[PDB]
Amino acid sequence: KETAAAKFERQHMDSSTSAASSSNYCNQMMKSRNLTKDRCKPVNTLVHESLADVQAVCSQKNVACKNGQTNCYQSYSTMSITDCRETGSSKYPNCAYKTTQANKHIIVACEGNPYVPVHFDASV
Repeated sequence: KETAAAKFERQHMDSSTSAASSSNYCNQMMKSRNLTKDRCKPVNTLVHESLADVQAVCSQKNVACKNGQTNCYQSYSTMSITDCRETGSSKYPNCAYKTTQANKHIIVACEGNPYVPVHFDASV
């Protein structure tokens, strides 16, 4: 079984680029990060900053999570991110995603020792 921290890395980390290259970035990334294996993950955000920078958020602004839990943190600075969301023409096994690049604050849920990101809650 994949650890929560490892799952967060696979789903939400892409430090290899400064920002979404093209409109096909999401189709490519959602497939390579295995998020279209048995079904198309409807929504997924990828962060284009170093793993260290994202992990550091767990020691930044403590804020409420959408679900009410209090283990969420909002990055002090904005970060390059890409939101990947299924389009209307998307239908397994032919997943299709819209790529939306943005520079905003990220909010992640943290847990464990080390205290690292285990969920991507939202971006602001």
